[PDB]
Amino acid sequence: RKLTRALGRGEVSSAKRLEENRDSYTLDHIIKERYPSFPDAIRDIDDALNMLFLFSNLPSTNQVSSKIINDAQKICNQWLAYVAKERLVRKVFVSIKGVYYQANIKGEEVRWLVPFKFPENIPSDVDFRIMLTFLEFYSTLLHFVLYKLYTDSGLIYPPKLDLKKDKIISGLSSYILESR
Amino acid sequence: AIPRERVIKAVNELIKFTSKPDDEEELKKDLQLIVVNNKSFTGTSKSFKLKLLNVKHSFYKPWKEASATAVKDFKVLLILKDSDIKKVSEDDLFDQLDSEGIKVDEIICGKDLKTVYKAYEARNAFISQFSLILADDSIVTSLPKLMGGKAYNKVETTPISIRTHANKEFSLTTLTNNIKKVYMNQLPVKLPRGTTLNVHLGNLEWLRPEEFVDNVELISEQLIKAYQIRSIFIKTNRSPVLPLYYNQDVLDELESTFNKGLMEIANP
Amino acid sequence: EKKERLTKEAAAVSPKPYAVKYGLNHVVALIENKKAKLVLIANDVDPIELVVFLPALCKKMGVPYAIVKGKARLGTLVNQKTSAVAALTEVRA
Amino acid sequence: VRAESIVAKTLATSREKERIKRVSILEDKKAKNETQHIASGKDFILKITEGLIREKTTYDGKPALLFIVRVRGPLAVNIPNKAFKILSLLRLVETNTGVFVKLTKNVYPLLKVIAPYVVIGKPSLSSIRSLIQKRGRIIYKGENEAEPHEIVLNDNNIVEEQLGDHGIICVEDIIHEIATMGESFSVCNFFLQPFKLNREVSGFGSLNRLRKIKQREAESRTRQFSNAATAPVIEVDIDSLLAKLN
Amino acid sequence: EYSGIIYVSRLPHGFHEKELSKYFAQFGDLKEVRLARNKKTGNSRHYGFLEFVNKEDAMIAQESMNNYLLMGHLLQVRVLPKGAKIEKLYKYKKRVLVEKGITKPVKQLKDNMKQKHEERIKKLAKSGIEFKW
RNA sequence: CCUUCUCAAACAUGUUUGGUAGUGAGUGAUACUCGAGUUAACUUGAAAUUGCCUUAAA
Repeated sequence: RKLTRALGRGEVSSAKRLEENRDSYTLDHIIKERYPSFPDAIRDIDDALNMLFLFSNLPSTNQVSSKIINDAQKICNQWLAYVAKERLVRKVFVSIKGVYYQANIKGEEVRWLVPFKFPENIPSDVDFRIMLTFLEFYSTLLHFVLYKLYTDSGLIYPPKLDLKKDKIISGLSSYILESR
Repeated sequence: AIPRERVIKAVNELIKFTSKPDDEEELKKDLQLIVVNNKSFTGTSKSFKLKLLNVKHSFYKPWKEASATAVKDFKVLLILKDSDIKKVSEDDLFDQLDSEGIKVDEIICGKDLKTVYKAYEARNAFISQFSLILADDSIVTSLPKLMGGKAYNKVETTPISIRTHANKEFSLTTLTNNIKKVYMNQLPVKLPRGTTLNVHLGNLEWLRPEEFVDNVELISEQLIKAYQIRSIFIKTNRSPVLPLYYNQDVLDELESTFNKGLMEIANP
Repeated sequence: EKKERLTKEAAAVSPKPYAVKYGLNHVVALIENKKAKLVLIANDVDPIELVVFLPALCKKMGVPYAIVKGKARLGTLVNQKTSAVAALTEVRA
Repeated sequence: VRAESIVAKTLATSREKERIKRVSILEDKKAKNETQHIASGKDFILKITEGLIREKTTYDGKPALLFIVRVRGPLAVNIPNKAFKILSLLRLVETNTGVFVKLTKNVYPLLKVIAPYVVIGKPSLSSIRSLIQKRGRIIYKGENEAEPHEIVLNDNNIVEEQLGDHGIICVEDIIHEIATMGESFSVCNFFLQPFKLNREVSGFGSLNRLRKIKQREAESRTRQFSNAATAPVIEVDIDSLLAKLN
Repeated sequence: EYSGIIYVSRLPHGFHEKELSKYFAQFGDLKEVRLARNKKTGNSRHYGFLEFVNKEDAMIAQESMNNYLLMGHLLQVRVLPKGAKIEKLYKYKKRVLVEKGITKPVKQLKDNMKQKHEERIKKLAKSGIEFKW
């Protein structure tokens, strides 16, 4: 309401200052409330992985933003790089829907699905607001899980990325995982 | 090129003609050179770039010296780029041109021309008060739209393109050297699209007749190699002309990558 | 942006500013002293006696005036919620 | 319709037509290559990168791969016939549309002509792969269908049966040929439909209007219309532009 | 009385015949639109005339645009009195120059310029000027 | 209710070549080249009565 008032009055600099002086909500306390146990978080991150890998392959539309897509792609690349470095994969399956991977994460079996790199068409008959809310929750949960996994394995979180390697191929090799 | 005795006699007779006994007492003492060319100087395309003719004797410094007893004094305007107006101040010109007695009264830029003097009346009042206008060679191409067409109706209000950049960077030394060279050695001449070229030599009271003779001899010597001229005349305002040159032989000359790129960008 | 000027003046120790003149008493005094080039008077003033004498005063002092709709519009002009009057006194070249 | 709008449109269209006429005359003189009077006789590329730096260099003449994005042009300007024809041939009839262009000596004057309506960049391999794997569409005709319809580039068998004579097997080979500018590059480029991107700012709430204001300020800062008939071709960070628009 | 003829003046640079017709077609049907232009160049003289099929529409257009501030120009619109039709306003273009033929031979033109030089010599002698040749 | 060609190469900070086509109206003398092109300078509120592409969207 105050930003609308500033824009209606024509004080663009005041509107910019109002936009700069704002704070958004976080879901860390809700994550801690819902998953008191790291084994519970490990048991439940499978749906998070599925949702994030699905959303990373989607193109940007009016409802879904490039920032959200890039965040999902970045966190998926971090998870893939962690699994590849710690050498935890156990099972693979290449089905017509996509590639299922089963890995061993802290003694628990985690199975997730990765789509193929093809331009999937949006049906425009689903609840994108609901899916984006779930995506935000899953992003916070996987941020917590990945930070704890990196700290337990003895790796820096978040890992730095190689810009030239990312401009070559934007994959899991962009992020180089360091020790201590 | 020109007989010394003939040109001396012509200049002395024309300076005797003025002294027989508003603008009537003032405009009649300006010496004019008429150059008649067999063809047009430029051709089918107009030209506003004033040609600079080098002479041994100074011309603008006598104008400044003799303008102290006139209503409209001699003034210098300098037009430079917007990105380079901040590198130069009045003191930068003063400490580099104080020895030669050269003073630049006002320095403006394109932003000033497009904001402060945008109105026609104010722009005319600002432009008409200057006598020597110098402009950067980079910005001189934008001047017909900014300064307007009235400034191009006179020789003095037409800007002079000067070299200000050395090694593709702004050079105060190069700018000052070009201003000094224009002020001391060279004179501007307006090239028409017709056959009649008019050169304003100045005023009889400004310089001695022998200095005028030297200036006109060097001007003729330069213009003979510059163009295939036909006739040369010397006159004063409200006075007839006197010929000084004649030649005959030069009159004997009187008688698709675009589609390739389209095909390249097109599929068939 | 006023605080940006004060810090700059403290470091040095500023050009002449041009701004819209506002405030009823200030504008009336400017009109009486013949300093206002142009006056804008809001039409929806309550109580109306605050501005009901302004056109006659401007006419007597030879100050060009115009009645405009919106004290809220004049307020947006002078960074206020409302403004009964606005005045232009000095302008740039 | 307001007379101010009509007069502004007429003046802006006249200035644009004058600029196009001057560019056309200069490029005709360059094509003739026997003109004594000319301002400059070579090609300039001006790279603007990010507090922004600009580097002006001479075009080496070697062919290059450019990504071209159609944007909304100058305010109150009707597009002249030559620019409209070039855009229609390049399949950029609407904004938020991107194509690939093989830049050569004949292509450079076309870029000079259509400069104020396009954003031109040097795309990276990752950007090209993201563009094709995220927004890849073709026009395909079925055996049991009377009229073809646009579909996503999802079948490698379709690419095999359409471009198998030239040696193109799949989308990866399409990407390789586009990036390397080898044989059948134009064939693959016109096999792919022009890429329909999305706007960086969408909506008309207060936040989105502020984002629009910031975007317009940044666009005015980056893209500059010289209108000098010899202006260098502007090259921007097309990687970051594609990151914002995809 | 009053006619259906509108005289417009203080028009900006971009206001021409087509712009005037397009703008005042919204006011009413226009029989003829003309603009005063220079003869040698295709530049307007910043005034023109329009004709309405309806004099009431012409009066409405005048009372709408009589004191309209447009791009720094205060447009001036008047209704012409009874009669006085508009005429002799040709749409000029930017005229071009070209070199024509010279049928006078070299010898004849040399003789003509020599005769002109002799006439100049005679004038110099007449006007009390003592110069050689 | 838009905003105006803000420069290039050649040689050794210097020399040379190319790059600049305009608000309208009026006053005016004076010469030059074949109804055409040029030629001292004075006024003016941006003045004026007729030379036959759509997310800058509702």
